[PDB]
Amino acid sequence: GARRLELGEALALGSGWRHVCHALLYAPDPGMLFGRIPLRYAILMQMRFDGRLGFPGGFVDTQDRSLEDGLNRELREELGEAAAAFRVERTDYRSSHVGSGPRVVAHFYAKRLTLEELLAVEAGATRAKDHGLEVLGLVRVPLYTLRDGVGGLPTFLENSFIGSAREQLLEALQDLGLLQ
Repeated sequence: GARRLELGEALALGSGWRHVCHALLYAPDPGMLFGRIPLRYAILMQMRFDGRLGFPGGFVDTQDRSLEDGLNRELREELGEAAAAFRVERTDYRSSHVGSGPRVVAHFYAKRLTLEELLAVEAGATRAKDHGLEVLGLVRVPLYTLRDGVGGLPTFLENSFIGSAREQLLEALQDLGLLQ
């Protein structure tokens, strides 16, 4: 799997279906590694309790009035109060997928931050409710490939990922024009 669904199709699914929402948070970063390698963007992922990298978010509950209300609620639980500086909205929606097995549809969003907003999220995240329990720590995604042709992004992508997070990441990187 997973199979890609249109949003209308995902929203038509029955009451037995749970909806999970995750967000790629990113900010333009003018920085240069070793003074010569463009960073391009700061992009956040999270190491989860099961030893896999993914994106912040979680499950929509029965009192969320919208997918975006659920997403923002979960992001704030996971990342803490700096996440309350912004709202991921329907304009940030990118995709929906259903895998085999449990009745879960996974919705994916990407939200542009300022670098100051992103740094605030990283700075506060260790005091979030989920820190050291369900989540183990944020990492930035290295967007460059080092001289040896392996270090940086290719190596990063050899890490362990949750569900469709690797696919979701690569699609977002494509959309940002980082994959040529």
